[PDB]
Amino acid sequence: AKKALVNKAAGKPRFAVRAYTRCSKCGRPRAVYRKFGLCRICLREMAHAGELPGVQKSSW
Amino acid sequence: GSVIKKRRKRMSKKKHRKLLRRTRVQRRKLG
Amino acid sequence: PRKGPAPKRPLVNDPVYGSQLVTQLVNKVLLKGKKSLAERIVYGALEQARDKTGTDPVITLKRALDNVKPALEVRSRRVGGATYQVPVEVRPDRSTTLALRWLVGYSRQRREKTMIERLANEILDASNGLGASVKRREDTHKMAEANRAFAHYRW
Amino acid sequence: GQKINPHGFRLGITTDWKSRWYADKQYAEYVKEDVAIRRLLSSGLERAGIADVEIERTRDRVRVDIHTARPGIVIGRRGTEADRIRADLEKLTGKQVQLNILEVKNPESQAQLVAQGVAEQLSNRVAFRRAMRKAIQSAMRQPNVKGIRVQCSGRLGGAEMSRSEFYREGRVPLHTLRADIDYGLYEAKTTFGRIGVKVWIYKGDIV
Amino acid sequence: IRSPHKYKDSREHFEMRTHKRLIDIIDPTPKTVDALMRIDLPASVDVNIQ
RNA sequence: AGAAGCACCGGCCAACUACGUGCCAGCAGCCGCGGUAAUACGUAGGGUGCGAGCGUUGUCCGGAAUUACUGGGCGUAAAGA
RNA sequence: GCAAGGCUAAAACUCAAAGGAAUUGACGGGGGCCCGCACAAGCGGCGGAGCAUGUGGAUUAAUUCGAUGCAACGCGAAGAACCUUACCUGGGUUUGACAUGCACAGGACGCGUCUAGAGAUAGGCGUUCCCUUGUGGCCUGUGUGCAGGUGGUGCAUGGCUGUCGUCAGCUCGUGUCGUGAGAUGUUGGGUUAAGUCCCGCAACGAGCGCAACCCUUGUCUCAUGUUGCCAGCACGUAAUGGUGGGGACUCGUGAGAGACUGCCGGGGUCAACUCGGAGGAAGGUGGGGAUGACGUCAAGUCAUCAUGCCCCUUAUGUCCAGGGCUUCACACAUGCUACAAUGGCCGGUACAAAGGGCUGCGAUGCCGCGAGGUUAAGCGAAUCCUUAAAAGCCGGUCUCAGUUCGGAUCGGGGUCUGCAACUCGACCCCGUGAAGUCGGAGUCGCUAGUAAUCGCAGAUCAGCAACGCUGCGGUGAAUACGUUCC
Ligand SMILES: [Mg+2]
Ligand SMILES: [Mg+2]
Ligand SMILES: [Mg+2]
Ligand SMILES: [Mg+2]
Ligand SMILES: [Mg+2]
Ligand SMILES: [Mg+2]
Ligand SMILES: [Mg+2]
Ligand SMILES: [Mg+2]
Ligand SMILES: [Mg+2]
Ligand SMILES: [Mg+2]
Ligand SMILES: [Mg+2]
Ligand SMILES: [Mg+2]
Ligand SMILES: [Mg+2]
Ligand SMILES: [Mg+2]
Ligand SMILES: [Mg+2]
Ligand SMILES: [Mg+2]
Ligand SMILES: [Mg+2]
Ligand SMILES: [Mg+2]
Ligand SMILES: [Mg+2]
Ligand SMILES: [Mg+2]
Ligand SMILES: [Mg+2]
Ligand SMILES: [Mg+2]
Ligand SMILES: [Mg+2]
Ligand SMILES: [Mg+2]
Ligand SMILES: [Mg+2]
Ligand SMILES: [Mg+2]
Ligand SMILES: [Mg+2]
Ligand SMILES: [Mg+2]
Ligand SMILES: [Mg+2]
Ligand SMILES: [Mg+2]
Ligand SMILES: [Mg+2]
Ligand SMILES: [Mg+2]
Ligand SMILES: [Mg+2]
Ligand SMILES: [Mg+2]
Ligand SMILES: [Mg+2]
Ligand SMILES: [Mg+2]
Ligand SMILES: [Mg+2]
Ligand SMILES: [Mg+2]
Ligand SMILES: [Mg+2]
Ligand SMILES: [Mg+2]
Ligand SMILES: [Zn+2]
Repeated sequence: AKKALVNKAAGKPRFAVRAYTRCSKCGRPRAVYRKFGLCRICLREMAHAGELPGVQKSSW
Repeated sequence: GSVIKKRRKRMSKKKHRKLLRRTRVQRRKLG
Repeated sequence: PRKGPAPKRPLVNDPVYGSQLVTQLVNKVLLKGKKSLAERIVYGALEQARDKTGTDPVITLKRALDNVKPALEVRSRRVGGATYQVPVEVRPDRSTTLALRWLVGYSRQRREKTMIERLANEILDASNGLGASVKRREDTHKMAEANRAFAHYRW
Repeated sequence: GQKINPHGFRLGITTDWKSRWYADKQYAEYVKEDVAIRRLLSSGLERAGIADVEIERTRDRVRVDIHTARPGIVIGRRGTEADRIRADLEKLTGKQVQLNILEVKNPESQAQLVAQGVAEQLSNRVAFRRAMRKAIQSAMRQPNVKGIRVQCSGRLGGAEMSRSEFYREGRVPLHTLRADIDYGLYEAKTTFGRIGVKVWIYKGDIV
Repeated sequence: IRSPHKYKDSREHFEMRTHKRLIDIIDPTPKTVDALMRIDLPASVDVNIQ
């Protein structure tokens, strides 16, 4: 998103309820996971690149 | 599309005949 | 569909009654997946019936179904500037299913408290020839007979 | 687009994950610095022509494998730049690092390098209609290439309207799972914007 | 969601398999504890001692 | 030592980049340009063609085998009463 | 010429065309063959009610921006009380929250306290380890190139995506025909779900496509035995494989086998293939998924990210407190609950699958009607928790009523999270008990373990408007003669 906002998210805000998570790679504020710390698009392309382990597609 | 060439002539002739029928009397018979 | 007819589904013999029409009528009655409920309803209808019939209940239900079986329906078609209907013969497997579907539909709106004895008196009055589906039989029949004149369009 | 990643497909069928480790609780903060190390090694090092980067991490000892076109620049005067990137990696990860810049055994059949070569030449502003053809000729001189498809999209020479055209030869079955197809995509930088260069290279069914 | 914006009805599925095995060696010997400790495990495999 | 200017630079047609303007100003023979990145408008630089000349107009011929004697055509293109 | 009008026959003006043949497509209320829940036959719905949500509109100080037939509208947004936030009011600030280049100067910083809505401003403590010995580390102060921008342009763009459409087509090289655009190959007879294949032919071949290789489910063999299993023994305390114990079985998960028109009967040039059978768990592709050819829509995204140009620098940058993105005479869109007896309620009683758990799962016991509260065992999990699944069966009551339906609505009282619950969270108890009695024109989904119906789980997430989205399983249907019509 904005650099001031990614800095704010990386910092330690007061009133810990205020703390949230952004993308680890682009700073997207939405659709970000916790086990991945990584948003949906920047998880999709990373996993397609196979640069994060244990991930593939599925079919059941 | 050679019929188009006939349609243009048809329309021109039709309008001329319509004008003559509008004036087959002293509208045009005097002149 | 396009590639011929689709295969039908077999229906196994009933345990209570060595007959298939009970197994198929209960499935018609079935709604939302209460096979148990519909089955106890059908069985309760026949077992309530035998007291007022004396005859075997499936024999009575066959007597009813022979009454309410269609023969010739009124299937629609539009040809020119006006649509109309075509009298067409009904094959027996369609006819019985249509008849007992009418039975279920008009037993869902008949005037008693609950559907067990609703269907019960439906079965007995259809075996005696007086019911709502019974009168539908000979009104659909006469509607189709009044359009026999269009039977010469059989697709 | 409408084409999925062949790497995404054949990941676990034909090709392998770039990073192999195990974690349950600290995977998130391994990924956090994995993205950082890829930024680091992709920033300021484009001259070496990176091909790919492997990461291994096992109980507080990490191994960063790097395959590039030229192992010459990164090593420098017998370790003037390799140790420099090692130190700027140490101050980043807080962890002793076995960095291993190996090689790419041939930097002309390996996609993710064909794309950068074409892109750098586009930045040099010579004809992409010679670029793609010479990529074809350079990619049909290896013993093992049964097909290559090159696709470049963009303004492509100052055109006001973009366009995306591709050349190909041999067979490149992107719908075949038993097909070893290696994919590369690089963003050529030029005076009028950015040009997408994507290359698929087919190297046989499987060995 | 596949698209960066506006398309709900197109998705992708990504999954994780973690495979578990046990061995349960029985016979304890003092000279093999060090042997168990000195094992070059592969990179993606993790080992616990109970 | 007293003595050079004119026209043009998208194709015909020989001769190109930048800045100012942004369907406006405007250019133009033709087909077209300019609606935010103009080799086509204004300016600058460069260049080309000329040069005491260079351009615009008008007139005529040519290209026009588009009045055909040289040297044309008429089933469907204009053209068999 | 009776007339109708015919014959002869201009110019002004205006345009850069008008035309003729042929090619490729597209289209036709043209023809033929065919396919698709396209129709048809059914099942259940929406449009009616209330509510949730998005959108148009409106209003406001702002109601951020994008998405606008299908293919925008439970969409971006897989979680707006703060934050997110891009919006507004105000309090500040302004080499900045953040990154690097150039000059002069030496602790940055951390605890705790005061005021202030907070941002921050101030007392004062702790204070430069490192030869700030010019050299090392960092930092502020003063600047100076900047940083920054969710500011514009998706009609300058890359990347990603939708859509026709998982429709079976799209093409290419050599050769040939034609002045040429182009054509043939790719047409013709069969066949297939398929440009799938056989026979002919100025065609000969190849590629992207279809198919298969991949995953999941459906059977069997070998090894395997813990946290999984209990057939023959022993123990069984409270009978909870609890224990010793065993590889029988399940199950777990590794390797495999099997399905390939493989075999027989009939038809067909003996072809492609086709109908029917034997064996087989599965038969002609076993089912489902992943898969989106060339391209189309100047389709969407400059707001994931990157980005060519344009734009601000005491402001569009930036920090903080509030309010707004949740408003409301209306309109549309997608859903949940209903309008009951195939049901309401009471009680008893069975049968799962898939997932989650250390910032945690909370077994038992006790308190409270309940949400919940407390002690605390065990469990990073085939161990323990989640967990009792719910619909289902049995018995009793209710008896067609705006009800022993419906559960919106309101008052009162609360729990939990979160500094904080009014704007604007969820859950619980009592009383109150609306609209709604099956919804017009019109319109939607669905062909089998499907519709329908019932719960369970997850992502996001402290909490959650979770009825949204993605998954798991219980019960479980009726119809499809067929292509006239849409
Ligand atoms: Mg395929
Ligand atoms: Mg010239
Ligand atoms: Mg300009
Ligand atoms: Mg000019
Ligand atoms: Mg002149
Ligand atoms: Mg002449
Ligand atoms: Mg002239
Ligand atoms: Mg001539
Ligand atoms: Mg002649
Ligand atoms: Mg003529
Ligand atoms: Mg004649
Ligand atoms: Mg003509
Ligand atoms: Mg023609
Ligand atoms: Mg034609
Ligand atoms: Mg047609
Ligand atoms: Mg279907
Ligand atoms: Mg229908
Ligand atoms: Mg409504
Ligand atoms: Mg909006
Ligand atoms: Mg939806
Ligand atoms: Mg807010
Ligand atoms: Mg576009
Ligand atoms: Mg020729
Ligand atoms: Mg063809
Ligand atoms: Mg052709
Ligand atoms: Mg083929
Ligand atoms: Mg557009
Ligand atoms: Mg738009
Ligand atoms: Mg911008
Ligand atoms: Mg604020
Ligand atoms: Mg909103
Ligand atoms: Mg009970
Ligand atoms: Mg109690
Ligand atoms: Mg009961
Ligand atoms: Mg109630
Ligand atoms: Mg009412
Ligand atoms: Mg009623
Ligand atoms: Mg949650
Ligand atoms: Mg949160
Ligand atoms: Mg289900
Ligand atoms: Zn991201």
